[PDB]
Amino acid sequence: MKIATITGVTKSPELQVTKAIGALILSSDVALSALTTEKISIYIERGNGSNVILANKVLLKDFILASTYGTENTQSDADNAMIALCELADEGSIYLADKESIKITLEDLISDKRYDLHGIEEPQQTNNLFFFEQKSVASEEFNKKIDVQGFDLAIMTVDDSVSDLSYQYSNGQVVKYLPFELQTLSRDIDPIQAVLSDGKVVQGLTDRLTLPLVAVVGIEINKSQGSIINFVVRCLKTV
Amino acid sequence: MKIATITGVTKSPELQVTKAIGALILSSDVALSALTTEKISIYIERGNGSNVILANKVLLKDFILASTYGTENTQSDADNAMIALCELADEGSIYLADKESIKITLEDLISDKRYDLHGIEEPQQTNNLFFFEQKSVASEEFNKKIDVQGFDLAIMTVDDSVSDLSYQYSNGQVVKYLPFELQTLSRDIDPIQAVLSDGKVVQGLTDRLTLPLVAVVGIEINKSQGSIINFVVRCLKTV
Amino acid sequence: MKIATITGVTKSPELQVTKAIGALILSSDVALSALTTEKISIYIERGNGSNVILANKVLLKDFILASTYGTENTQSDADNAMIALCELADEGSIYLADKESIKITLEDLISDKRYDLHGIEEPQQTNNLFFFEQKSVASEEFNKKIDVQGFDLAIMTVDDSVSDLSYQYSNGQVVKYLPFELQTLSRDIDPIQAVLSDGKVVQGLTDRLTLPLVAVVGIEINKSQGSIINFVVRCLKTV
Repeated sequence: MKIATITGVTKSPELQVTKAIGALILSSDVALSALTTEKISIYIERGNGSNVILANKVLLKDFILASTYGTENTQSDADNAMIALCELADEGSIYLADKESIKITLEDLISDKRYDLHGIEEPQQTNNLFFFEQKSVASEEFNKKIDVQGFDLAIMTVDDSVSDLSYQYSNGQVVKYLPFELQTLSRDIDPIQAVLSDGKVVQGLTDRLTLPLVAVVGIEINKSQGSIINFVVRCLKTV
Repeated sequence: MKIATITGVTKSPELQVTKAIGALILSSDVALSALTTEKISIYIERGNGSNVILANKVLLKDFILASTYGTENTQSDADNAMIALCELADEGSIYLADKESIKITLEDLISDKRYDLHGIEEPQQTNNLFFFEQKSVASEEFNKKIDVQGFDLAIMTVDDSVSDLSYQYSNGQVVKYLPFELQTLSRDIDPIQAVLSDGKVVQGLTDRLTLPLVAVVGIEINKSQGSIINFVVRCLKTV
Repeated sequence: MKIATITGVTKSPELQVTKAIGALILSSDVALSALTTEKISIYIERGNGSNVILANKVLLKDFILASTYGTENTQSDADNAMIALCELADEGSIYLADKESIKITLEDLISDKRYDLHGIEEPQQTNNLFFFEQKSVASEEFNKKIDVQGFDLAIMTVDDSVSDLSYQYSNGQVVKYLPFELQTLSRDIDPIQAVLSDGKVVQGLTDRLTLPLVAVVGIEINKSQGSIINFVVRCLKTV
């Protein structure tokens, strides 16, 4: 189904979906590397109760890269220069109750650009949903320790001020990596990140790095002053 | 082994193979998108009995796209601009009886083009074979219902007159899709469809769409007048 | 960790590693197809005992292609035109004893080129290691029979003088292939071999061919005079 087509206005209206969907399709005429500040927010609202927030002002690039990791990748077309498919459930669709509805909003758009939303529904229903969280490391701190237990993927902002990044595994061993080593390990699993319209392919962005977290309980980052490091994590859980 | 090399003549002679092969290799100097009307027909002939028809005047593009879906894709070379490998069995080769032989013919070729056939045989033998069937929707009908039970793949002609396409699953649920949604779902599984000689890659043809049918028993197509829609289906069965 | 950066000198010093690593990272500013005669040698030395040789003057191209076969492939970057990851163990790292150390050396380099080595370590430890062996067919012999039992991959030098290559399977069946058929079968499993910096991709080298050996005990090569054929084989075994 078709949800909305946004152009001209810098902010999108709160779009309400009553049909149980399972995935979202983002289409735009700008390249993946051209996204600067577009943000998305998706949440399921109940009736006489409290809302459930899956994404709260998450960057469009991070949202796209957190759902197209693996065999699949963001594609292109003659009309749309960027098409991405993002999963919201594990293997089915969201099971809506008597008074639930999905609500999607977009923030910080561009006046002379177009963005189209599509919904994908499948017969299977499931309760496992994806939750997105954000973590920040300031430009003044030297060493920062963060907890990533229970997560399976992460996206980190790439900068030249980052020196070392050390994992903490479930068995207690600690392994330290360089940014180049982390990038090589990331590209070892997913060689192609996106395909352009003319035919060229890109293996990754120049400012975002995807880290697959398997049996990782903590990450310690050592860097210097100058930039703020952003981490976006995704988890799967039952509501 | 080498079967035949055809050039100059618009029709190929009936080529007979007595060795138990397991796959076919098509090589040509034209691009995959440049194929217009080439047709192929493959059938196994018995002795004192009736023949078995696996492909009966199937389009070359459909035959190529129905066998190179997934991890593999059609490749290129310095000499040949299109190389494709098509499987005829499940995991082995055709078990020929006392008087069986394979026969392959080509129709509607081009005078100034070259087409080379190769055969691939493997030690394992199997009885499961692939059968190709064709279905048509006329340019006058608005809504058409077809049955695709027992099939695992389909190829549909792409046109701008198609409005909606609805699946019927084994559990009874009916889901309707748009052509754009179907194309996105198709490209989600197989990102790259072919690789050109210069280095560029193409994610799909401009007039053919591949649909993986899993637990699908019927397809209902709603469109307008103007074009004829062609469906090519492939099934696996024991003879 | 960082091992060494070599430039200006035609030979690299014997580099000693005391930390238990699990993989090697090769980075260079030359393209993969531009490698001509660079050779590598890696061996683990004990204390009061005999050394263990895993690679003894193996060509850089063969070493790279014998470890990047499958989903992964050699990548590129803005600074480095060739980045490759080569595994030395099965799923862990080498378990060093009380007096063991890894030693890596490079031979036949280029004066105006740069080569950087990196080490990758993971918490898991294992005893299964990879061993590389070389076989040669002279330019005078017509038919040569070689044994490849126990191996899972091979890399053969590509030349126009090779006529036929016949496998011998575990069940006794013998299947003969042409170089074109072998290349098509090789590209069927791994479509993309490397990705260039500008965006183009290459599906394989013009002088090296990768053969996946599954349940193969012998290979018989029939050719003519004119060139020397080189085979590089890799095996997994416990020390």
